[PDB]
Parts: sequence; C-alpha cells; structure tokens
Amino acid sequence: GRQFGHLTRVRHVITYSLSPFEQRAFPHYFSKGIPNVLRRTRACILRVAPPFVAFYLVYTWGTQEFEKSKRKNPA
Amino acid sequence: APTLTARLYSLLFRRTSTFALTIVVGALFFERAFDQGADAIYEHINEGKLWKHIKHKYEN
Amino acid sequence: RHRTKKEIDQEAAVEVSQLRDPQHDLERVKKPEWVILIGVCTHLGCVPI
Amino acid sequence: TNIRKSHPLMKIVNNAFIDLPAPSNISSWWNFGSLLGICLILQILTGLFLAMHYTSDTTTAFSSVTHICRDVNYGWIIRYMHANGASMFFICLYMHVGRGLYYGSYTFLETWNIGVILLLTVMATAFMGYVLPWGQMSFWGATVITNLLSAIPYIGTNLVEWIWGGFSVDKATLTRFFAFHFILPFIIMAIAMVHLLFLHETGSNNPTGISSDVDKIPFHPYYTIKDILGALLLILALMLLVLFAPDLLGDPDNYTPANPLNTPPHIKPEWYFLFAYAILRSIPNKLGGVLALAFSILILALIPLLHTSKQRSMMFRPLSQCLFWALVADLLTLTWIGGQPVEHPYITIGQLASVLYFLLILVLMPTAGTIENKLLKW
Amino acid sequence: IWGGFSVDKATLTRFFAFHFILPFIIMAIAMVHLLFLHETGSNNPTGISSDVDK
Amino acid sequence: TSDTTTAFSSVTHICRDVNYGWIIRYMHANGASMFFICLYMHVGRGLYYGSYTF
Amino acid sequence: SDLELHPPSYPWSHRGLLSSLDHTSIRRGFQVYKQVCSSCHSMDYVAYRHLVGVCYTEDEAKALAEEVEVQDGPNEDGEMFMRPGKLSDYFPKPYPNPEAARAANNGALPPDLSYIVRARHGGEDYVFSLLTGYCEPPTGVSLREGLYFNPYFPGQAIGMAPPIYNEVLEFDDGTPATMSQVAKDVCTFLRWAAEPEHDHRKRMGLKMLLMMGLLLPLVYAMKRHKWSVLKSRKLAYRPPK
Amino acid sequence: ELVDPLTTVREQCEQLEKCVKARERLELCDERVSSRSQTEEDCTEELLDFLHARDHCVAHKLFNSLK
Amino acid sequence: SHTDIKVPDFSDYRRPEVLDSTKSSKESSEARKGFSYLVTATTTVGVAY
Ligand code: HEC
Ligand code: HEC
Ligand code: HEC
Ligand code: HEC
Ligand SMILES: C/C=C(C)/C=C/C=C/[C@H](OC)[C@@H](C)[C@@H](OC)[C@@H](C)CCc1oc2c(O)c(OC)cc(OC)c2c(=O)c1C
Ligand SMILES: COC1=C(OC)C(=O)C(C/C=C(\C)CCC=C(C)C)=C(C)C1=O
Repeated sequence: GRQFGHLTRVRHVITYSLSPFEQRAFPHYFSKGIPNVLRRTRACILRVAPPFVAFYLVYTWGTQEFEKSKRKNPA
Repeated sequence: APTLTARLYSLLFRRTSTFALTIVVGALFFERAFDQGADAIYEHINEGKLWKHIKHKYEN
Repeated sequence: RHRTKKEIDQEAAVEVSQLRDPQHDLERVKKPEWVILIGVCTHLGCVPI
Repeated sequence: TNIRKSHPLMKIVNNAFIDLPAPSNISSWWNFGSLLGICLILQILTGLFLAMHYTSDTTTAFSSVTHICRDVNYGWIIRYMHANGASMFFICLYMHVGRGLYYGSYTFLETWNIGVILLLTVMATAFMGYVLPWGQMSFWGATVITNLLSAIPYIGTNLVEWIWGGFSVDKATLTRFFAFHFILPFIIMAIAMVHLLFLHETGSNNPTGISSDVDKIPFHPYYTIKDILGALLLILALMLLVLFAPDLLGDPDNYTPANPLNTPPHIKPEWYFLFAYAILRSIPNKLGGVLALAFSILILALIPLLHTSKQRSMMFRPLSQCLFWALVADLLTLTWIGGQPVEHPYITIGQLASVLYFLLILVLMPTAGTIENKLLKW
Repeated sequence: IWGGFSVDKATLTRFFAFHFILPFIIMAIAMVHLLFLHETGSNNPTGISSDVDK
Repeated sequence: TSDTTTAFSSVTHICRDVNYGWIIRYMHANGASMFFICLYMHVGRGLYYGSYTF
Repeated sequence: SDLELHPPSYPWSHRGLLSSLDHTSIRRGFQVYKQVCSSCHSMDYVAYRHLVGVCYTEDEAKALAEEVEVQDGPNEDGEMFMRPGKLSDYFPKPYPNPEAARAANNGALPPDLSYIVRARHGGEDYVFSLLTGYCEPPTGVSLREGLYFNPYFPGQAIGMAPPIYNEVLEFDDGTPATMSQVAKDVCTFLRWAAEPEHDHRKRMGLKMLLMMGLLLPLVYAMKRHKWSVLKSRKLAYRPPK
Repeated sequence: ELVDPLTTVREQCEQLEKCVKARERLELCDERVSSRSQTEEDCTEELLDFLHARDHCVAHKLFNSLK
Repeated sequence: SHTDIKVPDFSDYRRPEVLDSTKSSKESSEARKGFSYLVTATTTVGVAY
C-alpha cells in the first residue's frame, strides 16, 4: 500500500543520472571488477569458510573412521 | 551515418511494428540456421554411431 | 523363524529387567524352536531384515 | 489519468509488479522469491501434462509413468523437468529461508509465518508426489511419513489408518494421494498470494537492514529485468539436470516397483529431507524423535522472539555471521549423515550436529546478538 | 484433444485432469466477477439507483 | 480411477463399498443439475432487470 | 559378507556429455537378450516397434516379431488362440507368475531388465562388472550351491549361474563373440532399454548450452543497460547555511 | 582357439605394482585359513582389495581392443 | 549559488562516440540506439526459438 510521493521526507539531495544510451553497460568490467571481488572475498572469508572446513575435517575423518572400523585384524 | 547499426535502426528498429517484423523474420531464419548447425555439430561429434550413418548397410 | 540351539541359548539368558518392553522369551513363544512374528517394525512400519 | 493505474484488475498488477517501490539495493539473494513462483508454475504445468497420462491404481501406476517416458511424445522431458523442478523448488526454498534468517526479514511476522506454512505445505506436496510412480521409495516413503502421526498418543493409530484407507498402504492410499497431490499446489498458490499481500504492506527488506524509503526505485524496469536474468539462470540449472544428469538427485531404487514384503537395505530420503531425517533418527525414542522433527522446521516461528540484536541484518554483525555459517555447515553436515547408515562414527556426530542445530538457534545466536549490542555500547 | 484417431484410453485420463482443475479456474474467475461487481454494487428490482437507501 | 478398463468399476465401488460413497456421488450428480438451475435463474434475473449494463 | 566392492569407470562410447549410444552395439546387445537372458528375464516395457528407429529396419523388426507365439484376444466363438505377433507386442514373458519365476531358478527371482541400468548404482558399469567379473570363492566361505560366487553382488552369493562366456551365439555382422564384447554390447543395449531418450536429451543439451551461451550474455547486457542509470549515478548533499 | 581380450588385459594388470602386493596378502591369507582348527576368518577382504586394484586397471585398458 | 552546481564528469562511463563535448551526439544517436536495440532484438529471436 506504499506509493512514490508518500514514502518519506528528504531534503537537500541532488542526484545526477545519465541515459542508458549515453553510457556503457560494462564500463570498466575486468579492470575494476576483479579488484572488487577479491576485496569482497577478503571481507567475508573468515566468516564464511571456517565452518565449511570444519564440515570438511569431520567429513574426511568420519568416512575414514567408518571404513577402518569394518575391517578386522587379530581374531 | 555510413555506420551499419545506424541503418539497422533507421530502417528496422525505429518503429515497433518494423522492430517486431524484423524479430519474427529473424526467428524463422535463425531456427533453420541454428538447427542446421547444431545437428551437424552433434552428428560430426558422433561420427558413425547413429542409425543415419548405419542406414546404407541394410538395403533399398 | 526356525531357531538353532545357539539362538535359543542367548534369548533365555539375557536380562528381562534391562529391556524397554519387559518380557521373557518363553512367554513370547509356545514351543521354543519356533518364533512367529509380524514383520512390521514398531517404530514407523518398515520390514526388519 | 492512466489505464494501467485505475482499471480494477490492472491496479493489482501495477501495485505489485510495475510501480511498486522497491529498495535500490537488493541483491541476488532477493531473486529467490520470483524463482519460487517460476518453480510453482513449472511444477503446475508439467504436473498437469503428467496428470493427462498418469493412472493412480497400484496395478498400473508404475506402467503409466514409464508409458510417459517411452511412448508419450516428449513425455520424458516433462517427467524429468517435473522431477528436477521439485529439487529446484527445494534449492530455492532453502536459499530463500536462509536469506530471511541472515537479513532479519522474519521481523515481518505475518509474511514470515505464512512462509513457514508454505515450507510445510510444499514438503507435504512433494512427499505425496514421490508416492505416485509406485516405486520402492514411493511405498516406504508413504509408510514411514504417514506413520509419524502414530506418535500422537491415544488417537495416532486411528489417524494413520484413517489416511491409509485400511490397515496398510494399499489401492486406497495411492488414489487419494494423487487427489491430495493435485489440489495442494493450487492451495499453495493461494497462500503465496497472501504471503505477497502481507509483504506489500511493508515492502521489501534489504542487505543493510536499514529502512530504504530514502532511496526506492520502481520495480519496472529494474527488478523485472533482474528477475528475467535470474529465471534464465534457473532454466540453466534445471536444464543442466534434466538433459545431462536426469537421475543425479533421485534414487535408483524407485525404478523397481513397490514391494510391501521387502524394504531395501540402503533406503534414504530425497536429498532435501536428509537433515530432518538425520535429526529424527539421532533420537532412540519414538515420541521424542518425531517431536524433534516437527521442532526442526516449526523452530523458524520462534526465531523472531529470539532476535536480541539492536540491528536487523547480520551485515554489520561478525559474531552472528560466523554462527550463521556454522548453522549452514551444520545443516550440510546433517544432510551428509542422513545419507549414511546408522553405524559407529555417524550415530554420534549426527547426534552432536542435531544438538548444535537446536543450540545455535535457541541459545548461541541470541547470546551473540547481546554480546554484539554490548560491544557497540548498546 | 482425443489423443489419436478415436475416443480412447488417452481421452479419459486427460478429461479427469481437465475436469479436476477447471472448477478452481472457475473459482478464480468468480472472484474477478465479484471484483467488477463491487465497483458498482448491486442492481435492484426497479432498475433505479439505490444509494439513497443502502 | 481414470482408466477405461476400471473407470465404471471405480464409480460403482464408490456407490456400494465406500462408506457413504453413494450420497457423495449423487450429491455431486444432483449438485451439477442444481448448478444449472441456479445458473439459468441467475442469467434470467440479469436479462430481466437490465443487470447486463454492468 | 557386509563388505562391499564398487565398479570401476569403463569408458563407454556414451559415457561422455554430448555422446551417442552406439546403435551397432545396441543391435548386438538385443541379440544377447533374445538368445541368453529372455529365457529367465522379463522385459515388459520394451516392444518390437522401439527397435525400428534405433538399430533395425521396419522389415527387420517385423520378421523378428514373427518368430514368437503370442496369445491374442478372443475369436468370435470365445476362445484364446495364438498368432505370429506384431511390432505392437511387448517382449515375451517367461513364467506366468513371479512364483513360477522362483520355482525354475531355485528360490531366486530374476528381476525385469527393462529398467536395470537406471535401477542399480553404477549403472552399466555394475552390470558389466557383475557379468565380466564372475569369479571363484576365497578360502573360509562356502555356498549352498544353488547359489554361486560373484564379488560385485552384495553379500557375494548370487542365485544367477554365470551366463556369459566365449562364443554364446554369433553376431550377425561378423564380430568375435568374446565374453568381454558379449558383456559390452548387452550393457550398451540395456542403457538404451532403461533410457531410449538418451540420444535426444544430449542433442537438446548441446542446443541448450549453445542457446544459453547466446542468451546469458545478451540478457545480462539488457539488464546492465537498464541498471546503467543507477550504477553510474552521482549524489551530492547540499544543506543550507 | 578363442581369444578373450580380458584374459590378455587381466594378466597385464596383475603384473602391475599395486596388484603384486594385494595378491601377496591374499596368498598369505590363503595359507592362514586351511591351517587353523575351525577359523571363521575370511579371505573376502583380501580378494576384494586385489580386485579393487585389478579392475580399476582393467577399465583403463580393456575397451581399446573391443569393437 | 545554485549556479555553483556543475554536473560532475561522466567520461569514465560514456560510450566512446560520445566523449567529445565539442562534437554533436545526434551523429552517434542512430548507432548507439542501434547497438542496444540489436541486443534486445537478438534476445527476443533467441527466446522465440
Ligand atoms: C539363469 C542362470 C539366468 C540367466 C541365463 C541370466 N540370469 Fe540374471 N539373474 C538370475 C537370477 C536367479 C537372478 C537373481 C539373483 C539373486 O537375487 O539371487 C538374476 C539377477 C540378475 C541381475 C540383478 C542382480 C542384482 O541384484 O544386482 C542382473 C543385473 C542380471 N540378472 C543380468 C543378467 C544378464 C545381463 C544376463 C545375460 C548375460 C542374465 N542375467 C541371464 C538368473 C539368470
Ligand atoms: C519460512 C520463510 C519463508 C518461506 C518458506 C517462503 N517465504 Fe517468501 N518471503 C519470506 C520473507 C520473510 C520475505 C521478505 C524478504 C525480505 O523483504 O527481505 C519473503 C519474500 C518473498 C517474495 C518477494 C521478495 C523476495 O524475497 O524475493 C516472494 C515473491 C516470495 N517471498 C514468495 C515465496 C514463495 C512463492 C514461496 C514458496 C511457496 C515462499 N516465498 C517461501 C518468508 C518465506
Ligand atoms: C496437475 C497435478 C500436479 C501438480 C499441480 C503437481 N504435480 Fe507433482 N506429480 C504429478 C503426477 C501425476 C506425478 C507422477 C508422475 C511422476 O512420477 O513423475 C507427479 C510426480 C511428482 C514427484 C515425483 C517425481 C518423480 O518422478 O520422482 C514429485 C517429487 C512432485 N510431483 C512434486 C511436485 C511439486 C513440488 C509440485 C508443486 C507444489 C507438484 N509436484 C505439482 C501431478 C502433479
Ligand atoms: C451470463 C451472466 C452471468 C452468469 C452466467 C453468472 N453471473 Fe454472477 N452476476 C452477473 C450479473 C450481471 C450480476 C449483477 C446482478 C445485479 O446486480 O443485479 C451478477 C451478480 C452475481 C453475484 C452477487 C449478486 C447476486 O446477483 O446475487 C454473485 C455472488 C455472482 N454473480 C456469482 C456468480 C457465480 C458464482 C456464477 C457461476 C460461476 C455466476 N455468477 C454466473 C452475471 C452472471
Ligand atoms: C495426509 C497426510 C500427510 C500429507 C502427512 C504429511 C506429513 C508430511 C511431513 O510434514 C510436512 C513430512 C513430508 C516432513 O516432516 C516434517 C519431511 C521433511 C519428512 C522427512 C522424511 O522422509 C522420509 C522419506 O522421504 C523416505 O522415503 C525415501 C523414507 C523415510 O523413512 C526411512 C523418511 C523419513 O523418515 C523422514 C523423517
Ligand atoms: C516486493 O518484492 C517482490 C519481488 O522483489 C524481489 C518480486 O520479484 C516479486 C515477483 C514474484 C513472482 C513472479 C511470483 C508470483 C507468485 C504467484 C503464486 C503468482 C513479488 C511478487 C514481490 O512482491
């Protein structure tokens, strides 16, 4: 039930925009793009990766332990 | 004004009806040219193998 | 289920007290070499192997 | 005065899909809502064209499905689009829930609570669907999941036999499961509209969890085009699966006809049930195991009451970010265990993962939010 | 729409499917029917506007 | 069941074996005719009272 | 006895992503089915007309159908006769019952072969390994020898006698009927039996990949073109005094 | 007379280095079992170990000969 | 004092045929729309198939 012209109050803010036909869709796509993804990765790796390596270690150990347990030796 | 995207726009894209006409005429000739190509690629990557290449062994 | 002598040996000997559902083997059969059971698991209804 | 704006039908379309003020701001994680709609109509459309040739009798049900895959002109794409779309439906559901959990979108109580109903309804629908081709996984799937009701004390047995049609899964079970599986997606579709109706009341949340009224953009052309791209990725992901690996996400055992005398050695759920399966069997108790299963999905309705943080989103909350990912990886752990037999290392680590699932949501994530409040002097 | 040269196996299975869904499609069109109606409210026996006595 | 071999048999299975399958079947049958009596009354009302101007 | 062995990766001509079934090998593999397996194994979901596209001609498959006796529905006196049988006939059943299947094969039921590649983990690799890898028992275990030794079978004791060897019938084109090739061709046929769509889905797949290689960068450019206005926008804040 | 290429390949596979060790420990199992009074201790484990290394090598090679 | 507002430089984002402020955009107008509409025209053709 929310409409433009009724959302909120904003004062003293200028927005400059260009037409889509004046500008490139892929402005500096690799030159600026790659540096950004690396920066985004660095920012989040310590938050995202360590639970999944913790999954990976419990996976690797668990599969190994199950394999070894269904072998005998001195009996 | 020599440039080709310009003449493409001037003759075909400016009007939406002409734009639609150039898409539908475009889609007819694409369906032929793509199915021609994509079959010929699939047939060449499977050199004998299919019943189209076996066909001649069993007679007329 | 036809039961060997080693099979009946284990069932009479093991503890009635330590089961979840307390029964003797002798009150679960009539003649001790024949056990007749409905092959439906009491959990969620699969066939025990 | 616009025809788009004042026509009583187009009004509804315009205020939902065109002029709707949306944040400048919302990422790819917001694509899953439309993708769930695409999934819903894909499953409706293929499901309709499968219903045109399927017979719901025990003698003939397996035969009709294979008649579709061999004799029916292009019956094979329709059947495996349907099969892999159901798995696509689940990938999108899980992404969509996780987005909501991360970004604090659950603070929209009605939208979220309707979402929880939508999860349970699509789970029940897809259980029914898997019963229909009458393979081995179909039969025992039907056996186990219906029997969950038998854990309700005093009346549970009467209830299971009430939905079965008799003392066992039978002729009566399959014909009604076809009927239940036909209607329920349309009921889902109606609940999806109420879900959207409650949402439009607030508009969308965004990555920052900060109100975005200061910077709204029209849904068209920005999110119409971002949604088209997102759908074209969904078509890639789906059409990779049907055309290059149609059976990767299913079970080979469902290609042998149903057999009430033998349950297979290996039996596991469909991949998307494996975490909940792992939770229930970690408990060596009937009532507790099913109570944990119910609680594993119904917990989402407690998450709003347990939000301690003075911020909405997890974007500026690193302790919570870590514990969110521990939750995802623990869920990934539980689907791995679900896939494995009830033997030595797997019993314990699955028990610990079950405990961690409930400890993370109930205790550890609310405490993280308080610590984060205290660290910002809040 | 038959599934072949005559009414057959194929005809009945799809007619069950078509007959199942169509009442729900009807139900949705019944809502749009009501939506257009509420725009004016009801007519009455006289055919005269009744806003004077709702 | 929507197969030609069994479709007649399932309907009569409803009317003989299914607990109260007979009321459900004939409620359905006569409700379809009720649906038509109501339709025709509803159209005729609309025709008479000029409701078609909506 | 609970211990398992899993099949190795055989390089099937149809193992690759955009790769046909060998229809010359489907032919030879049907020949393995008709002569060896159809004595024991049902194939209820394949008919003679299915071969007409695939390996045989219309005339070849009609002559192959005209080899069995099939029961036909009643004459106008009311009795069940027999006929040469057409392309519409599904492949003929040994045993009227599962119980008559169990009775001839010493307790054990031979399952249908219409599904069998899609119905076992490993697919054709397993069926190849179960066929070509028939072997002698190790010391410590003996069989009640209605049942035989196979390592690839779960539990190691299989009811099936080792049904493939050097020169069980000849191949029509002239091909050496070594057990390896008899097993290769039948597994190539049983893949087609499980999945006749196989070659069509891979054809549409290449079309899907090539189309998506056009449409994904194009729709991306369309979306970027519109998002241009926002992505390059500049804000200034200009408060009073 | 009749030459199965699997016979040529299996012999060529068994002479490779992994198989030599796994045939060895199977043979050492072979002598152990006839020896004892009524041993249950199987050579299932050591046979399947050897077949694992053998059939892996068989699969890499066999289809290059077959038509 | 609103006369202090200059529109900031957009050279970083501009199409190459539109970087010269000394030269008319009308000349590159047919070409630039041409390229962008050809993209949507091909997509429609692609989707149509
Ligand atoms: C009589 C001996 C035969 C012949 C000539 C063949 N089969 Fe089959 N088969 C037979 C039996 C008794 C069984 C049941 C085994 C048991 O459960 O104890 C089977 C089963 C199979 C299977 C399934 C094995 C499994 O569970 O994984 C397959 C894949 C199979 N048979 C294939 C097969 C092929 C390819 C044949 C021609 C070479 C063949 N069989 C013939 C009995 C017999
Ligand atoms: C248990 C939670 C939950 C489930 C399951 C769920 N939703 Fe939502 N959905 C939400 C919440 C919360 C939002 C608001 C997200 C926001 O603004 O950040 C939402 C937003 C959406 C949106 C629009 C914005 C967006 O996120 O893309 C659509 C469309 C959507 N839901 C439809 C569906 C459909 C269709 C289903 C499957 C039947 C479904 N949802 C399942 C809770 C969920
Ligand atoms: C118009 C009826 C119809 C609708 C709508 C429907 N389906 Fe189905 N579905 C079927 C039929 C018939 C089958 C049996 C054919 C088959 O097994 O593929 C089936 C099969 C399935 C299967 C088993 C797939 C397999 O073959 O292994 C699943 C899972 C499934 N449906 C889930 C869904 C989901 C999720 C939805 C959307 C909420 C849905 N279906 C919509 C009729 C429907
Ligand atoms: C071909 C004409 C026609 C058909 C058929 C028809 N409607 Fe209507 N309906 C109308 C008109 C016109 C009105 C307005 C009557 C008035 O105000 O006098 C209306 C009014 C109604 C009303 C509310 C007022 C009233 O008359 O009771 C309901 C409810 C209704 N329609 C539902 C239905 C349903 C349900 C169906 C069956 C699916 C249906 N209609 C079939 C034309 C029709
Ligand atoms: C008319 C009555 C109806 C429709 C009742 C519906 C109840 C529906 C449920 O809630 C919506 C349910 C689907 C949901 O539980 C929360 C799932 C996640 C359960 C996951 C599930 O799957 C299994 C499965 O798939 C199997 O087959 C391959 C076999 C199984 O045992 C071995 C299971 C199983 O043990 C469990 C817990
Ligand atoms: C304010 O956020 C919204 C979005 O932005 C992320 C959307 O993308 C969509 C688009 C949803 C579609 C196409 C599914 C429709 C479902 C049915 C059952 C017809 C809606 C409605 C929405 O409200």
